[PDB]
Amino acid sequence: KIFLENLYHSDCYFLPIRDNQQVLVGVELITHFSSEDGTVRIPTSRVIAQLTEEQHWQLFSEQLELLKSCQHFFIQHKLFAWLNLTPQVATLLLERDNYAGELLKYPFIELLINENYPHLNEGKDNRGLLSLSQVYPLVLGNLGAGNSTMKAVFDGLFTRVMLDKSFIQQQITHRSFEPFIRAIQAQISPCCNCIIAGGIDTAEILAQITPFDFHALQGCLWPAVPINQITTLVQR
Repeated sequence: KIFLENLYHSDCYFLPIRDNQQVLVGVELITHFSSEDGTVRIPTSRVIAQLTEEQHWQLFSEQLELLKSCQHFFIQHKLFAWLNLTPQVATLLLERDNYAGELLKYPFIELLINENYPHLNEGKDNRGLLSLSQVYPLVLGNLGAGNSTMKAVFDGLFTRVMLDKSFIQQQITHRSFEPFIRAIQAQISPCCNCIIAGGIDTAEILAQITPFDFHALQGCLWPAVPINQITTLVQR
């Protein structure tokens, strides 16, 4: 019941993911970590770098427990939740005879990775990712970040893919490149139905992105909310 809270305090937020009509369809679970005594906020990358494999599992478990605690809300409003997947947790899910089960029972919870995931360029040849994708919803959170190829996408590993804010904003800022978004979207859609656009941070960006008809959108227009205020995101 303590998980990682004896080492770092997790102050958790939900990033709203809304469809092209702004209806809430899911949330991404994020954490602002503080030191144990609360004196300083610690960058997530620095927290994650330190963790042993068991600590990686504890942090994952703490987040799972948080999401499980919201299960009635997620099911009732038909939403999904993104939970960060690290390779350390991947190994434990795949190689223990009793870790994979709890996650499985909550299918609204989806495993989120980024283009920096180890050996992502192997696509379906990444044994761990292939295996997890066989039973869990897998999401690539930052397609277009320029840190991997799309092999894993065309290999069919993902349930959803989100185009990174840097990619979306680059093509919208340099307006003549907007067709590049359309071409990328068209090519990916058969291999992954659900394409999401990040970086929707201004009214102008939303106006430009709406005609693309992405399944969902994420960005500063819909600020993070503390996890206990998730009810503020849906109809009263």
